[PDB]
Amino acid sequence: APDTSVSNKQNFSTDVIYQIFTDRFSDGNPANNPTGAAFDGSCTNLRLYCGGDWQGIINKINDGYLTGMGITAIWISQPVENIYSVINYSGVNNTAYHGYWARDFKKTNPAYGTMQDFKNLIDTAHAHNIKVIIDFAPNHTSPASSDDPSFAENGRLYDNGNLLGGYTNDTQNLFHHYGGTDFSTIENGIYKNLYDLADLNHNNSSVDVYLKDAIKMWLDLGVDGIRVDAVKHMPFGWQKSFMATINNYKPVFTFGEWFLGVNEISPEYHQFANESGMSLLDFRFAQKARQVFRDNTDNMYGLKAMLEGSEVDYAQVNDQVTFIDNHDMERFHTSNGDRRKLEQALAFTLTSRGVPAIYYGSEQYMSGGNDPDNRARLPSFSTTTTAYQVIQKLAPLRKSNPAIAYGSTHERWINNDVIIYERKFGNNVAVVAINRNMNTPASITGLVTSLPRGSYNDVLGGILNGNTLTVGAGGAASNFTLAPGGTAVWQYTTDATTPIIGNVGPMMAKPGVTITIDGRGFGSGKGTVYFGTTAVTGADIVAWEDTQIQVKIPAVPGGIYDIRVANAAGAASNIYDNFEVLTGDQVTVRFVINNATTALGQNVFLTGNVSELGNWDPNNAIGPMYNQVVYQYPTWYYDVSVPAGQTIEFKFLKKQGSTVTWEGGANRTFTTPTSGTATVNVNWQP
Ligand SMILES: [Ca+2]
Ligand SMILES: [Ca+2]
Repeated sequence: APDTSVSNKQNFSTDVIYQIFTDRFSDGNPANNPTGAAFDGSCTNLRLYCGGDWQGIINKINDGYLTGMGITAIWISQPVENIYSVINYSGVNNTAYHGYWARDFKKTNPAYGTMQDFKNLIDTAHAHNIKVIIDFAPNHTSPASSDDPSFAENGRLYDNGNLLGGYTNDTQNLFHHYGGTDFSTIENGIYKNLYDLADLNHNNSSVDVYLKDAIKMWLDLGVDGIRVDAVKHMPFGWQKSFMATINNYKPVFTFGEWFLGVNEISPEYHQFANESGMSLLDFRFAQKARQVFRDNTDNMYGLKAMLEGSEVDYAQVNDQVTFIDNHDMERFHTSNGDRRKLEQALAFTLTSRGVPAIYYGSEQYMSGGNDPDNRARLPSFSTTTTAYQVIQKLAPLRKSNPAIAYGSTHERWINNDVIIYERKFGNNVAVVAINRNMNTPASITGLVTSLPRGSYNDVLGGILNGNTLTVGAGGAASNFTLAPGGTAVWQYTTDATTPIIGNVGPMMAKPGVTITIDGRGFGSGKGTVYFGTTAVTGADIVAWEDTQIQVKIPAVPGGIYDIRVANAAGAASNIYDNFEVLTGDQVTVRFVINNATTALGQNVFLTGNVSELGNWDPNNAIGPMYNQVVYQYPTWYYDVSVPAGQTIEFKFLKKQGSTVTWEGGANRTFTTPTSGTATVNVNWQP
């Protein structure tokens, strides 16, 4: 199938995502509405149910509202059954309108609909070439007080109707009982409760297997992507086994939310997007975009440096989901704000690298501060606002122009308030000019592009004051003035003759799993896929066409591989690095080591004889290990995804910068479980 087909569940760079809060978009069935103190039909109390549902989203796919905007994927609230309590927090009644307070991950939330309504939503969406991404929030169930079992539903977890346990009297240890996080350390934020949410214990084999079976069920119902909630608050080693369960079963695009603030650059966040097996909501793009286009706390050089930096720091930048606002920040449009600011920032996101997401109601200029004010019911379904038209004109280009879906980004002209950049993929080009200054024209002189000669019409049709670009020989354009608030997009598309890889998905899996490689120039006759120097040809290539190849990972040792494609004529592509072949299926094992005293700046690490453990190299060792909450220093602990069903060898080591101190003695051995979890508890061997 082509890279742009709705069936391509692995990669989303050719798509535009519309993020819907199901309750707040359209009540297409009022008989499923909550009643009593849980419902506010006027949606004036933004913490109660207003009544919006899956039949409401079906109705807006059918009548052309969402397809007339060119949206090709929708991201909806978590579909699973939630607690039914109305919780009063210091006066206000609050409900699970948002889907985050789960009680059964194997059944639907009846306010949104029945399982038949969920299947009709998947079928209607796909029949209209729309992909469906759902929230999944495995870090917790719901508000709970072990001291007061009558509060809310006491964090109870059920499995397809059957009660597994509650937060009070948790003799099975399904949940963590360490108090609540103060956010001071990454460790602290993982093992203590978020606010009052009953924190799931993924080291318990029952919780582990349950969540892994729950996600597979939703995969069986045809969802196309997963947005994972609170990834900074779950063990990284457990999320790696969770991604390995998705990818080795039915790989679909998965991305998580790790909030970053303005000017926060964090190593940990990038490490997560590069090594977890999932991508991130690109808060580094969003905060810088709001600084330049909304708040004017930085200018175009900031924007340039963020685009140039992020292409390097994210190993797979075409997989990060970009946005200018969402459910966790104030709406981009303000009361006293110019609409042009929103319209430009949206045209910027739609032509930028990554996977653009548009928060519902952006096309209707909704304002509102933080939660719950940014989740009002959307006021109108007008298809004639300037913003609806911008999206309508630009969102198609992700499907037709591979330079917008996969291309590199190149700054071509810049000053404090204008950036003109080029997106380039083989021979396909898109050039975008933006003047953020609303009252001063910009004189453009000396702009060189990669567009061939011709008079390129603005794809926006002049609605944000864009102009035609005349390009002469050598990509040089005639000089022009960019209007106050001017935004124009110019484009040229043709064939590549060369193989060029734009995206690969999944990026982590065991031998035998079919991966999807997307790009242009592969040709129609089946060529060769290289993993390292290993060549895969013939029957192991499941599908070959010019924009997409599906191929089985070969039986190679586990580790990090470079992918390359050769067309049938022997021409080879660019290298798509950092693919992780796993040793096999994964299980999370908790490693606990006692009596490992260290010095300031010295920390404990784990390594061993499989790739998942860094194959005995100190620079790739797992850690630094934790030592505050579940166990305390000098006992250190860590949850590590390791291959299932086999004997591994390993040793612990101390690292103070440059210096590595290995444990003495023989190597440790452990035979891993086939499913579930296990705990290794050993003592530092001098
Ligand atoms: Ca309803
Ligand atoms: Ca947690």
